[PDB]
Amino acid sequence: MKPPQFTWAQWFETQHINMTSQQCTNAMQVINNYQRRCKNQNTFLLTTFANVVNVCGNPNMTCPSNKTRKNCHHSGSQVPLIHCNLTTPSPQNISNCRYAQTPANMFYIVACDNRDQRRDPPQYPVVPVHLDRII
Repeated sequence: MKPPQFTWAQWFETQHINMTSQQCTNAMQVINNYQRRCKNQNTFLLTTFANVVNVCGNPNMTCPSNKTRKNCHHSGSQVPLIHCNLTTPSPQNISNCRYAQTPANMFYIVACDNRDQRRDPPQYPVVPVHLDRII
């Protein structure tokens, strides 16, 4: 579920690339305030958006999440990341949700697609739209 003002690529960048704080509880407030609920888990890749776009250029592979999709690509190398896990759910006041954080170095598989014709910049014809899995 993504807010209407975001294209899938912009939402991917907001959820998985732009960690606004090195603390999960603070970083997650952005995502949660946009989604209007506390995400149970979320992974932030400590890499650049451009680096992910390059991964879209790697060979196509089956998405481990949706075995019916073939628009996934393997990162090739490990990247540092931070996984946030909800420790304190608060369905009445989402700004009070608290998260644990786990640093790691792993590979990732991303799904890519053609850019949003009207709203995504022409600079990147192919963009990441879903973080399918970290291995």
